[PDB]
Amino acid sequence: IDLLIKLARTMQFTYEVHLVADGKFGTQERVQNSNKKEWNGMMGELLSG
Amino acid sequence: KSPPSIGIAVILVGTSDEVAIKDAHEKDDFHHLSVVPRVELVAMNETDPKSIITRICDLMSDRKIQGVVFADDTDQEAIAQILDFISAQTLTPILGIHGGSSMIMADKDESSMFFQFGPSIEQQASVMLNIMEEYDWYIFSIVTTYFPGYQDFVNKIRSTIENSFVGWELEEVLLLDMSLDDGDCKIQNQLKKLQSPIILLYCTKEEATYIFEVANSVGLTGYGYTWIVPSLVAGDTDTVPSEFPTGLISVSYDEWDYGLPARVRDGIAIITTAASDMLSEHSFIPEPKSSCYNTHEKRIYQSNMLNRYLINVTFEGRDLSFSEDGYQMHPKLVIILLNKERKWERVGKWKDKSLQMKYYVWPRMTQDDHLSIVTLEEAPFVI
Amino acid sequence: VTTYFPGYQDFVNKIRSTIENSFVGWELEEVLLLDMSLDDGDCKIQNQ
Amino acid sequence: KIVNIGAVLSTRKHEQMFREAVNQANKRIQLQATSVTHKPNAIQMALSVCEDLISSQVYAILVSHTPTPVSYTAGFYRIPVLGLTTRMSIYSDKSIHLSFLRTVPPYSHQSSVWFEMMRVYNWNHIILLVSDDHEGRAAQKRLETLLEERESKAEKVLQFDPGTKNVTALLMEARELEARVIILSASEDDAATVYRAAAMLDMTGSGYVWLVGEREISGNALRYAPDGIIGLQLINGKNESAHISDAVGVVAQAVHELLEKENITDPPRGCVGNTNIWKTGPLFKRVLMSSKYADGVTGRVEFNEDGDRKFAQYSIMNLQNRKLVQVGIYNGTHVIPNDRKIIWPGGETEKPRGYQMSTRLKIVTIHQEPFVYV
Ligand SMILES: *[C@@H]1O[C@H](CO)[C@@H](O[C@@H]2O[C@H](CO)[C@@H](O[C@@H]3O[C@H](CO[C@H]4O[C@H](CO)[C@@H](O)[C@H](O[C@H]5O[C@H](CO)[C@@H](O)[C@H](O)[C@@H]5O)[C@@H]4O)[C@@H](O)[C@H](O[C@H]4O[C@H](CO)[C@@H](O)[C@H](O)[C@@H]4O)[C@@H]3O)[C@H](O)[C@H]2NC(C)=O)[C@H](O)[C@H]1NC(C)=O
Ligand SMILES: *[C@@H]1O[C@H](CO)[C@@H](O[C@@H]2O[C@H](CO)[C@@H](O[C@@H]3O[C@H](CO[C@H]4O[C@H](CO)[C@@H](O)[C@H](O)[C@@H]4O)[C@@H](O)[C@H](O)[C@@H]3O)[C@H](O)[C@H]2NC(C)=O)[C@H](O)[C@H]1NC(C)=O
Ligand SMILES: C[C@@H]([C@H](O)c1ccc(O)cc1)N1CCC(Cc2ccccc2)CC1
Ligand SMILES: *[C@@H]1O[C@H](CO)[C@@H](O)[C@H](O)[C@H]1NC(C)=O
Ligand SMILES: *[C@@H]1O[C@H](CO)[C@@H](O)[C@H](O)[C@H]1NC(C)=O
Ligand SMILES: *[C@@H]1O[C@H](CO)[C@@H](O)[C@H](O)[C@H]1NC(C)=O
Ligand SMILES: *[C@@H]1O[C@H](CO)[C@@H](O)[C@H](O)[C@H]1NC(C)=O
Ligand SMILES: [W+6]
Ligand SMILES: [W+6]
Ligand SMILES: [W+6]
Ligand SMILES: [W+6]
Repeated sequence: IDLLIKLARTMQFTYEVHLVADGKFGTQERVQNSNKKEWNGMMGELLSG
Repeated sequence: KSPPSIGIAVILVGTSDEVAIKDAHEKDDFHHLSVVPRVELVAMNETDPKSIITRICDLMSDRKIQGVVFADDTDQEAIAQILDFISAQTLTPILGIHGGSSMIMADKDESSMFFQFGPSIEQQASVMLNIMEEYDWYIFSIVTTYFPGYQDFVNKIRSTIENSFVGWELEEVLLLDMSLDDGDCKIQNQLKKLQSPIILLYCTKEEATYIFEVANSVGLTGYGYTWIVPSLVAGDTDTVPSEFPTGLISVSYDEWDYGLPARVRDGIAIITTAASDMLSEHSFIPEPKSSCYNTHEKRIYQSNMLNRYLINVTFEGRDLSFSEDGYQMHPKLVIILLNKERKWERVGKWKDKSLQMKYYVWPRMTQDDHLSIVTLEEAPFVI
Repeated sequence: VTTYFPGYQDFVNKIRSTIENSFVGWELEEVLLLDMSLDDGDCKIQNQ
Repeated sequence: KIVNIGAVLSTRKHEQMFREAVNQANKRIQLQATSVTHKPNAIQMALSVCEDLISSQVYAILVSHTPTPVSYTAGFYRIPVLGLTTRMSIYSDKSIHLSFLRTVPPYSHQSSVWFEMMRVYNWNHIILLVSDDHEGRAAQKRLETLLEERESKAEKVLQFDPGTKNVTALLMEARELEARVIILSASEDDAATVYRAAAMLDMTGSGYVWLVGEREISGNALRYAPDGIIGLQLINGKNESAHISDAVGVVAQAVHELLEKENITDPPRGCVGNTNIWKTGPLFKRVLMSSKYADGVTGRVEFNEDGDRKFAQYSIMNLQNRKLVQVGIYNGTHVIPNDRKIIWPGGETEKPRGYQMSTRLKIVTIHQEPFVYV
């Protein structure tokens, strides 16, 4: 958090901090059908925009 | 006026018992349906595009063919593809119940109403993997051609492997191109890149002969190499090419327990049950096109609604339903093995997601490279 | 890579024994022998 | 020694053109021209293929603008088909169309130009919009291929159901992304729907770049297409006569090369009772795929691994004051800007920068014991 404050101090940008929708970090896993590689976790939210 | 009669054309190609077929399709009179089938058997010699298209279109021009039950004695998947095309253009329910018409066709037309009495490529592949589990054949390679469904096959194998704690070893995946010639010895090299003792070959029978020939030229048909193939590779168990290796495991339909008249009767039952379920849910049935020359004008008048009733048929306590892609949901499968007598022998059975093999240990030739070793449980040496 | 042209054994052995008796990290990955007395319609040479 | 070539063409005039091209090939074994016009439907078309063309033992079949029944029917025997004007990507799938070549590139190859255009303008961050059908997915796969042949990345890929008239959701999905460069693949009527929504969503003004293909600047799609759009047109792409001429030259060359070999069998004649493939089919096909004709009326004719025309040239076109203006050409590997200046969709005439960084960056974190207390 303090590091994010430092980054906001150096580079001026507004931030909207939020937690992960799940409880994991970011690991790739198979889809429910058709076998599609999909990341779950923080990266799952980062890749989905 | 009177219970409406739907026109179901039963097409038989080659040597077939029309008597036994008609005696098993007219005897069991069905009154549990809101419609009664008007079965009309038709014979046909040739299985070329023009002959099939002409025969079917004339069969729809003469009588009101609401459904078409198709059967042949050959091993031509092109039959099934042609039937799918006809079923797509005319929006006519077609059921490939036997022969090449029963050979699975992946990625059918969007408006196709062509269903086949056979297991899906994914399902066959799954059965193959189950066989590899039953005899602990964890290390294997896959060889497929450009035939429609190779992608679904390989992807099914991969999807089944990844989500498993079993030590699978997929060494090589070959994509043999049969569209061109093989004078540059590309296929020979690809096959020469095979190291696995178990090879899963996916292609047509005609292609399978060539691939097995080249593999024999390289040295992959002898002992120490076990080939496993789907249904469209073996096909007719009474017709075995010389190029086919002895010890070739294959997943086929239970033709012994599932006879041809039973197949015809089941198909007719499917079309009829679908028509009945449609006439009791929307009180109408799509008018049979009496011409293949005006299927471009009355296209906005023709519908693709019978599918949702064709995909879901329960008959005589048996679930003869299909899938969206056009394959049987719960097919009775049989695992056959090519013996030294160059004949197909049933060595396994697959039913209701259950695999029952004939032998516990797979009968391999006791060569001078195979030994029987005994061990005693002793930690930590033998845990 | 050699053919059956006389000398090829002298050559391969000269290499092998120069290598063997050296404190240098030589690495001989492959030694091919090509039969130029037969046609090359089976693409053997190509695969070598 | 008589090698028949077939063709399904638009008119008797083009038939006479085919005939004259074949006659010229003979002038420059002797060929004879045999042709018909398109049938009203696919079944009649297949039957026509058998009774009129394959009945004369054609080594190959030229097809102009739904070649599908002809590809299926001829492919049954492995008789090669040469598409003269079809650009649909579905004909590039060897699984479905086993022996199909074409003298024009598929729509999706326009992506290569798009890629070169990104090089031509240093667009490192892009949004891709494709229709959720075969052609759209083909274009997506192809561009992702070009982007992951050199680390380049797609900021997002959006897909829409064909025939959907309100695409506002998708475009709002594209507003939230940073990248202001937008690539589109869609049919005419869908191009129209996206252009309309886009404008109503004010995405056609300053800051936004729109890069598109040929279908998205054709016919009705032009009627509502925003100004400053960049698009492509296949050069000679609509001259059926030229492509007939070139196809006939290539096929004649291929026939003669094929007949320079040994153990050549003839193709099947009638359909009735013949269910085996033409044994020399795959080899004849190999010959076409690897044919080379340097002095072609439409430029240099060669085929790639899918049997698609390679080294095609495209006009790079810009819509200026509702008029289509040529701003450049795509050759084989390089973009060439002409003296006519590009007018972009937006403010001024300077090339925009598709990298507008948002001031609000949604930072995400996870509850960890020593670093992030919640
Ligand atoms: C073209 O595209 C634009 C998009 O840019 C369309 O504008 C969009 O229209 C939709 C539909 O009207 C707007 O709705 C969102 O819709 C959802 C879900 O429900 C709506 O549909 C239900 C059926 O699926 C229906 O039952 C709903 O009606 C009940 O509930 C509402 C209250 O939600 C009540 O008022 C009704 O009486 C019904 O009891 C409803 O019609 C909805 O949940 C969304 O709501 C939340 O967020 C919005 C802010 O975004 C907020 O205002 C709401 O109060 C709610 O908290 C929301 O309404 C959508 O907003 C439109 N989008 C835009 C950008 O305007 C346009 O209609 C299309 N036109 C054409 C011609 O195609
Ligand atoms: C279609 O039009 C194109 C114009 O945009 C043509 O491309 C041009 O082709 C010419 C002729 O070869 C090139 O000029 C030469 O380029 C070479 C290569 O050096 C450059 O590229 C290498 C990598 O390959 C790179 O390392 C260098 O830094 C250079 O960038 C030079 O060696 C020569 O001296 C000479 O300059 C043009 O560079 C090239 N333009 C572009 C933009 O690529 C194309 O040839 C035309 N096609 C046909 C069929 O005529
Ligand atoms: C394309 C091949 C096939 O898919 C295939 C065969 C071998 C392969 O290695 C790979 C693919 N087909 C296409 C359709 C043909 C049937 C047909 C003809 C006319 C109308 C409708 C349908 C029959 C052969
Ligand atoms: C072809 O069909 C006709 C009747 O339809 C039959 O008389 C003939 O015997 C058939 N051909 C063969 C080879 O059996
Ligand atoms: C299939 O038929 C059964 C018979 O009752 C019905 O319950 C089921 O809903 C049907 N399935 C679908 C998908 O309609
Ligand atoms: C083909 O059409 C184009 C027009 O776009 C032009 O080259 C000419 O009219 C035609 N070429 C030939 C050689 O006939
Ligand atoms: C071509 O050669 C092959 C032998 O490899 C065989 O089919 C036959 O000898 C020749 N074919 C014909 C049709 O004569
Ligand atoms: W002369
Ligand atoms: W002369
Ligand atoms: W002469
Ligand atoms: W002469």
